[PDB]
Amino acid sequence: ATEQEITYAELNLQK
Amino acid sequence: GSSGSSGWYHGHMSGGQAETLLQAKGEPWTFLVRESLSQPGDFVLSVLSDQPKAGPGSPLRVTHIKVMCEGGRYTVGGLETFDSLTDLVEHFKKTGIEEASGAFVYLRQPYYSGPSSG
Repeated sequence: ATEQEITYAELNLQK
Repeated sequence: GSSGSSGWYHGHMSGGQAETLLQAKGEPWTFLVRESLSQPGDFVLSVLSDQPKAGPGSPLRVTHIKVMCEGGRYTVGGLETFDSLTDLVEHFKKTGIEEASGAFVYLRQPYYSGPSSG
């Protein structure tokens, strides 16, 4: 509840 | 007066604490390495952007880039497994990091652990 789950960035590469 | 082997490596921290710490200092392009929370022997790269979330009076947005560790190496998104965080980070300190969206995270200030007091 009303937790704090920061989101991570999805960097971009050759993939 | 506390002269020894210092660095950016912190040790233990959560994506929730970083955003608070990094912002606390108020230094743009500030990166900090910390240990994962729910990931197997993994780490998290948190960098403070020089861009505010809202405007004049809001904290600087942070960027959490999941850092993968393969035995004794490190990588992010790609396979490029650096010999150590010192190299993986340094390389970005000069070249920088590119976020899917396009955001360019620059690391110039090696967020140091700091004397946890209070």
